[PDB]
Amino acid sequence: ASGGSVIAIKYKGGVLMAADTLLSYGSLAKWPNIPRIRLLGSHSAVCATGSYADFQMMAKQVEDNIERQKMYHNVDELSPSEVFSYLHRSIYQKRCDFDPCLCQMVFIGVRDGETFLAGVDDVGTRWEDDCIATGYGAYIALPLLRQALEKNPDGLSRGEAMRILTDCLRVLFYRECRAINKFQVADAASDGVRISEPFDVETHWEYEGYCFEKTAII
Amino acid sequence: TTTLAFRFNGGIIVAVDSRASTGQYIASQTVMKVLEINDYLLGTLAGGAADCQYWERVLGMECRLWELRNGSRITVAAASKILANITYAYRNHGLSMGTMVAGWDQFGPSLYYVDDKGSRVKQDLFSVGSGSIYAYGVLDTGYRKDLSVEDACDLARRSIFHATYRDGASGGIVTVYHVHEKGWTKISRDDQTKLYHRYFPS
Amino acid sequence: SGHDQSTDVFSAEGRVFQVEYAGKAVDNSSTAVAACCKDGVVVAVEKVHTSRMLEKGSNNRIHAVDRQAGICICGLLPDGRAIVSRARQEAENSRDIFATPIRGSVLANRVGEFMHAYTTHFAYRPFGCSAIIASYADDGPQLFVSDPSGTVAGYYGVALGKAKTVAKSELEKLDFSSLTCDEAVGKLASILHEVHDKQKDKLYEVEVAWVCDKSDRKFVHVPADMVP
Amino acid sequence: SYDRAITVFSPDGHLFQVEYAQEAVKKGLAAVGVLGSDSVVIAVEKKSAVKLQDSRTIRKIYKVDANIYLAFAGLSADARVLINKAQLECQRFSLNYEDTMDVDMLVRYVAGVQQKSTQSGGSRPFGVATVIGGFNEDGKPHLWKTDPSGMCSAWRAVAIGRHDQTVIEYMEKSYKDGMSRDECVHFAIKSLLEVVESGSRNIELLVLQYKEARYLTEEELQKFVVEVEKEREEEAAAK
Amino acid sequence: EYDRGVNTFSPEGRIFQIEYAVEAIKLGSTSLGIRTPEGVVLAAEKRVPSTLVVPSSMSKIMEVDSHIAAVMSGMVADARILVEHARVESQNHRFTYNEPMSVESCTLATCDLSIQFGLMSRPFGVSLLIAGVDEKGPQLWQTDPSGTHTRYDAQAIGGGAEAAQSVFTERYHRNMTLEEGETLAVDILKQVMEDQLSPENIEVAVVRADDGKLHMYTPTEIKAIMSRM
Amino acid sequence: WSPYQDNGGTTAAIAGKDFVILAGDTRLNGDFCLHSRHDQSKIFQLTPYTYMASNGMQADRLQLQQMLKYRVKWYKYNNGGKVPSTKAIAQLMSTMLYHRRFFPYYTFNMVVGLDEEGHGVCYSYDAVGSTEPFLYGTRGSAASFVEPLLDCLINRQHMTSQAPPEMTKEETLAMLKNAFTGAAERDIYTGDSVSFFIITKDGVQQESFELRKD
Amino acid sequence: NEYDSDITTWSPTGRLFQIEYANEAVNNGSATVGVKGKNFVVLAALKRSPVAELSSYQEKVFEIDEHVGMSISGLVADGRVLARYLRTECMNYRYMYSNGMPMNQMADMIGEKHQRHIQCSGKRPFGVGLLLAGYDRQGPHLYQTVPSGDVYDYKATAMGVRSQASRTYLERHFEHFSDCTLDELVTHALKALASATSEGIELNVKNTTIAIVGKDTPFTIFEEESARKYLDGFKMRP
Amino acid sequence: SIMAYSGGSVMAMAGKECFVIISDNRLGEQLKTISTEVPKLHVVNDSIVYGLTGLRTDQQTFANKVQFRTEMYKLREERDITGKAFAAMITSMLYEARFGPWFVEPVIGSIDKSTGEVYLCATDLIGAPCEPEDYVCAGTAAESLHGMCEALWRPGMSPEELFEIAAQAMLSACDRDSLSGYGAVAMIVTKDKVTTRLIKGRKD
Amino acid sequence: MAETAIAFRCKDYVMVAAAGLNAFYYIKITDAEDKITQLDTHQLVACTGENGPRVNFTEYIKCNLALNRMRQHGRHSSCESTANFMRNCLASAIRSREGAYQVNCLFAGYDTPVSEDDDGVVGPQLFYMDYLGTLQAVPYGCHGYGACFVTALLDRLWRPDLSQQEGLELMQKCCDEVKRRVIISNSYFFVKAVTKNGVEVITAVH
Ligand SMILES: O=C(Nc1ccc(F)c(-c2ccn3c(N4CCOCC4)cnc3n2)c1)N1CCCC1
Repeated sequence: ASGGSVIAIKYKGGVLMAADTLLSYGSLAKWPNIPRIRLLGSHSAVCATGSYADFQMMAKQVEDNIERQKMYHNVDELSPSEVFSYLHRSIYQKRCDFDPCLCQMVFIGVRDGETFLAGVDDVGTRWEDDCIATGYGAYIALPLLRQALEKNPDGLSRGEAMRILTDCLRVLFYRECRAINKFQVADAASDGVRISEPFDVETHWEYEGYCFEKTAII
Repeated sequence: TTTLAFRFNGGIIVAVDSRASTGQYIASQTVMKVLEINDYLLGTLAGGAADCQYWERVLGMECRLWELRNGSRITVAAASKILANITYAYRNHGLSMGTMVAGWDQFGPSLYYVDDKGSRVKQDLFSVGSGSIYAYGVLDTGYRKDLSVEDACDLARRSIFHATYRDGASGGIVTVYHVHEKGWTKISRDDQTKLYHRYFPS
Repeated sequence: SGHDQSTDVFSAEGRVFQVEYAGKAVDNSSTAVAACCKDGVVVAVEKVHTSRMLEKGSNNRIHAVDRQAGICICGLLPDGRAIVSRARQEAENSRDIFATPIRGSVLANRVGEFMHAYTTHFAYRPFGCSAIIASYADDGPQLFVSDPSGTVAGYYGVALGKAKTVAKSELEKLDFSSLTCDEAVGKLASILHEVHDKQKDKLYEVEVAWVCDKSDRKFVHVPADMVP
Repeated sequence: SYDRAITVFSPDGHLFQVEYAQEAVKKGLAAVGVLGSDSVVIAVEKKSAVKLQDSRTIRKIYKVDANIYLAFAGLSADARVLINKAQLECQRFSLNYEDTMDVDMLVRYVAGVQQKSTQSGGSRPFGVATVIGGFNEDGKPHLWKTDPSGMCSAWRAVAIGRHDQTVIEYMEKSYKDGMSRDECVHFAIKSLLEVVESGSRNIELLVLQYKEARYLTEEELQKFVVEVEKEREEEAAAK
Repeated sequence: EYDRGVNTFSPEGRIFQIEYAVEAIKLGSTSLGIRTPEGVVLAAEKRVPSTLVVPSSMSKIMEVDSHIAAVMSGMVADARILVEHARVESQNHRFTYNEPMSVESCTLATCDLSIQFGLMSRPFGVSLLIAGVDEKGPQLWQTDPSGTHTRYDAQAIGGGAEAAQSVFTERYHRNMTLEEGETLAVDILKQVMEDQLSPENIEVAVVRADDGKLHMYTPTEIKAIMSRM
Repeated sequence: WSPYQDNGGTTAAIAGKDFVILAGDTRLNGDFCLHSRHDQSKIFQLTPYTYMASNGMQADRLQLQQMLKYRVKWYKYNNGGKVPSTKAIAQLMSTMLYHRRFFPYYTFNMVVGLDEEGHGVCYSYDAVGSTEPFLYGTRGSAASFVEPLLDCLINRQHMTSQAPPEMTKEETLAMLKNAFTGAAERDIYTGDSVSFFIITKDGVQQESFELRKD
Repeated sequence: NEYDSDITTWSPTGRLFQIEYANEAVNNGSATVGVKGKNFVVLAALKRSPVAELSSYQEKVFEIDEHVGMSISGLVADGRVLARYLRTECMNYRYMYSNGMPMNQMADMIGEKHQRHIQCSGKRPFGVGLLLAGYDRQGPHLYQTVPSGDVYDYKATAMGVRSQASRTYLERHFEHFSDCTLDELVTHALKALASATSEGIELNVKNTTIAIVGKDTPFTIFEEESARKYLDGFKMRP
Repeated sequence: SIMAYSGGSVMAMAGKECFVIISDNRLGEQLKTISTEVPKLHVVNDSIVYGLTGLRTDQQTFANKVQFRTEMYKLREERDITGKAFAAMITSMLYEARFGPWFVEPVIGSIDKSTGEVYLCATDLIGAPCEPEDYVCAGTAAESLHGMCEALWRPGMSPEELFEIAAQAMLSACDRDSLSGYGAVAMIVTKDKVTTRLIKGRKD
Repeated sequence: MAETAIAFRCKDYVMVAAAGLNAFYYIKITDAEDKITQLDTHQLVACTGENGPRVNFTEYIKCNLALNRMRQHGRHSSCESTANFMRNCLASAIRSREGAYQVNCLFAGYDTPVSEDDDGVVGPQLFYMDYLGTLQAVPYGCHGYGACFVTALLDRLWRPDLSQQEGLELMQKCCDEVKRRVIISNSYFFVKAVTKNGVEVITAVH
């Protein structure tokens, strides 16, 4: 059971992360109603491309670590950065044991103003950026998200950041095979992370060049 | 790599090139391939530069611990054995390291070759590395026991030079050492292109 | 002389003197008091401060074991914290392995089994604390007390420490079918203020915690406004 | 396993268990070492010729390696275990470094093993003092003593076992530095005779020279003992 | 006795076995250190049991490395274990960091072995003065049986340690010449040690600040010190 | 599934008589895409005077960095506050890389800093810790471009002309700015920016510098 | 007393004597003092005072991480054992989370580690007291650890010999420490410490360590040139 | 094959109140013949004789291990081990090595001294006992021995008759095997007596 | 296989030859490395493989034999005993993590009566041993590429009753036949013999 692509982008005063609500089992689209974005404590969310099982285990290990530390010792909850640091070290330890967490997480968080967005690979590669994607999001969505950040160098508004996410989801739907047109968007702002009710995106299929007569081989 | 040592009446000459080459790309032209284990003992590194550097440095530590514990310098026999015991322990751990331990102990000059497979050969003459096949041709033809120290260094230096000229993996600076009763002295350190114009003036 | 040196040895009378002596450590400790209501459960413990210069929340005798459960330690605090650490290890095994909040009755028996283990072997000594386990898992509001022996018992209400006897007289005045957690915080704290020796232990505060419907069945310290 | 602390300090700073292992050595049969110019002589007393002990010759001076021989004093059983340990260490050393292990190297090993027994939980000390003689491969003669504490010192002449201190106080009066193979043997027997019974039959003695270990025959020996006991009569007349 | 365990405190807060291992050192031969800016001097009464002992063999001062020497007092056999460890750690440091181990780091590593007793039945009945030269300059450290390590300017351990501290109080200053330090080291050993002081009767060593190297003084060289006094 | 991934990028250092300039491009490339243009993980301060640059796999560079940071922290504690020399850290790096030679760090390291005498130095490593002190160094995707150029312009061994004076901090920086600009143009895995660190007795002075963004 | 030999033996009155005895190790240790203000914690420790022209040094104050350090009293060997543990644990934490171990969490770890030693027969209680001083998100923390495994979050405290005199001084002034500057805190830390000195001896750089940690200030130990700023111009007047 | 490396075949054969066990004499390394005087039979006691085929190292190691076990038995039990117990013991030892086996295929002939009932047991290398009424064989010539022994063997044969057909079997089968021959040592075990015979064969 | 070892046993000596060749790929490191290690006064082993195993094996046997003498108060173990000790050591190794010792041995010895009471074998003993741990008593035997050449030649010319002199002549023919026929240059053979008197190093034959 595999998650498809995840895409995330920083906006002025938060981070949006989006993901199809679909677990595939090879070619098969097994479950189109899976909440792939998971909240980690009060500030952070995480979503993974790749083994749902490895994600389920890692996400469990992380979310316990956060709640335990907070509840056992009268300390401030781990920051996004610190939760992500834990996730990264955990994943790298697994690749050093040749028992890898065979999934590429995207990780968002917001403590105060401090807005965190980062990716981590199966092998413990980690990178912060103003936009992250995993899966086909990296090949399809990133180019577009990066262009939207280059055009708006001061920073995106929530609306502009949502418009560009939505346009990236549309393309992922067209071009990623193992996708559905049902998404959720995590929005990390000051208050914390909200996950949207699942939505679809309008899709254009009626180009005159897609007509039966043109696309015919003979 | 090219790396040769030989025993003669004046003691032991050790001569080496300077090039670390991953077959095609020359990593370095300035690798020190004679490790100075103590004041009376020399290692040579050939093969895996890391493997030799690491295990000769360990050997150097065991040789120094020996001198502290027993209050006398280790013998070449024992030092060569320590290294042969390491390489034999690691014989199917894919070490790559051809080595010569050359020294002067209580029992006069001793030269030993020590392989990655735990081989430990005691002879009067060796060359080790990709350019051995070249060094040996010059070295075997010019080698006598009765050489002067001057003529023994000349032979060694020429033998390394002729390996550097022909082996792709061998080159750089032709360093020569002399092991004698008083220890070792670094005789000469000559660039092998300067040596070409010395040996073939035209 | 040899009958009482280790907890691995029964006396002729058939009792384990080292566990009785560990129990003496609790009966000489600061008074703790607790109440199990319909709404939830409440724990109040007097902390005798040795120094005027401690921070507020120093030597907290009450610790969250899980979301739904907390251990108040009457006795040697350090020993108590080893039990809290184990109670936690059990609470997190329940969630890790069985995907359920540990039930109060289960958590208590697990704490009792642990404390008992240390009464059986020559190499270890009995714990110097009675744990008061308050929980509000799926078995409802539960109050248990594991003592040094490992003997677990469920309570409606329970007093431990040097004012155990007098604090119990005052807990018997409460009706347990009727009272709410919001009343109890008041009455349990009031009891601890009443039974306290003013001339012996000048510096003290009353740490109260609960786990009730009010707190979202989450085991927390009660705010400072309710405490008096 | 059983790792109770057996060797422990007492109020006065004494390790009683090591002091008692040394009480075991004082009760043990006297052994003697004498270093010469070209010779090491080790002389030991035997319990004395009982008609029943096998006529076949058992040597009370044990061979650790070709170069190295040791006499001991104390518990026969414990000493056998040290000697088997030493014997193994000399061979473990030839395996790991082509060279034969020097006497001083082995002595330190044996003394280390004796120290470990005074600090290992679960074990009493070895109730054994040791006299280890031999020649390094270079040709230098070495005579060493190891006591149960695990402390080892090289000597010009040494005694262990019963009346060790009587023999040592006697030896350091008469001992001369450069000594012939014959003078060493003479001196060793003369020294042993200070404490051992007048009898010649109890003494058994080994003469180490570079690459040449030889025990004196009881014929060779009784010549030296007659020559020595007539010299001990000369010293009795003087006093 | 065995009634008190090894790991037992006294009512006055001292571990007994440690307090008794310290009583074992006051029986031992006197050793001492003098840290001078020119270098650090270790001296040691040998306390040879007999004339017949080869005095070189029972060496109270031991080379730990080119630049660090240890002098022991108390149980010699034990010290050999500690100094063996110092040597292994010193050479591991050289191996790993291509540099001489600091004297403090070498003291700390020697005291790492001295904590682990319950593995070992008892503490080491030895106190060690470890004197060397590193970047910090010439330094003198003392290890105890406890595992405590204390840097000193001058310190004496063993029999007349108490009588020698009295002489240091009077005579030691921080701007001594190595020559005066050697003179003092031997002047004390003469007063303190039971036997009459000979060139063979005592061991002297110095690590000189200038070359950073250890020299064990030969009997000839110790006579040269006694000659100027 | 390989445990190894090459995340590209080049590092280069050049020692002068009083300083090292250490430089490493900032692009972190994944498999057939690029993850970040702003990855600063390539260069890592160990001590005020000593930096490690590190190419190949990022995840291993990040582990190795922390493994060294904690060996260096231990050294501070065990050696009474004293920070280890560049030379000590260079041997430590050889030793730590070799201890992993049966599952090696996919990381081509340099250790770069001032030596005992204040003179700059670069230890370049292989996978398993073979190193030597040198006055320049390069590791990473464009090392094969930059190393010959540094040989040419510093050692001048095939030049009859008299060797230029010494090469100041600003000339040395300029030489590296040029070398990276070239590597960025021709190596497909080097680009975006170069972080320059200019280690001196006084302190590390660091400045970014833009490359071809493509 | 047949109950004071083993750690595993409760007395009949419900005391653990081997813990009460390990506590005496701390009370005979040399005095250290801790005071915490709004943004800073100041440890001040008495070292041993040079006898004539003859110095001793013994590491009694330890940096543990950027944001934490220690002052020990009692068995310095056991202080070193805790120092190593806390350093190891603080490194592990910072490796995992890329941020300093929170001080409340660290206080719990030492407590736990002490307790492992007060129950098993094989082990013995640590004969050392710590003054942990640290800074995190929740601000400055000063903990006094003790052999019993108890850990006291303190506004100010002293430890070691004649420390009841230091705690007396601190009790007069501790209410004003959240209002104090860093230089007033250090004055208070020293004025407290100087109450603990014997008969006629005064504080000075050669016989007093000072360590500070707080907001934007990593844990620093001042000896010699650094300490003189606080200690050259310091006198204790009634 | 590791089993065919050393060469050698063994065969045992039940008669009336007797058995014949017969090994060839060749020891090899593949096709080079090291010795022509290496019979593969071992005498546990009066009543039991076994052969080991397979890798010569393992024949020698396994035979030693068995000689240890059968001598220990003799001391502890204060009696000779019986054929059945000996065969059971040998399967136990071979199956102890199921994963990493001894390259040996033991052939055990035995006879109960009282009853006179014969027990043969061939075993594969992991202990699987094969306990037939007639004959067992193992080793390089085993395919060819099965043919000879099937043809020549009858039930109630006297020792002398039995020897002849076992010799003719072993020799004829060895003449069709590169890796076995140089004659044979046979051993005719009865209640009363144990004959041993060196048999003249080819030099081939 | 490169390095040929030859041995044969007559009435009153065992003769052992072994090729001097130590090689690295195709490079003769030396033509004169002594493969024939004396284990005791009357026992030796022509051992042939790479130097690493050959030495580590032979030294291990030699040291355990010497240790067994030290513990057995100078009692010289029989040849059957050390042959079996050696084969058990080789055989143990083929089922170890280390792997087999890749060494082929000819273990030669002269058993002398070790006391008045010794009823055991008197005279020369020769044991062929494969790397696997195959032990076989033989009158003669060979390891190496030259093995089968010399084995046939000895089948032809070996008698049990040859003189020490007829043995030198025969050992020369054997060595010469290896040089003539094996492509690996075995140009120098160390030849030793074990007699009642002990090991003697034969220099005539090479
Ligand atoms: O040559 C060796 N002995 C010996 C033993 C172990 C060895 F690892 C290597 C050896 C191995 C890789 N070598 C290289 N390589 C080749 C391939 O191209 C890149 C560079 C260069 N040099 C080398 N030498 C040499 N001997 C010759 C006769 C005496 C022993």
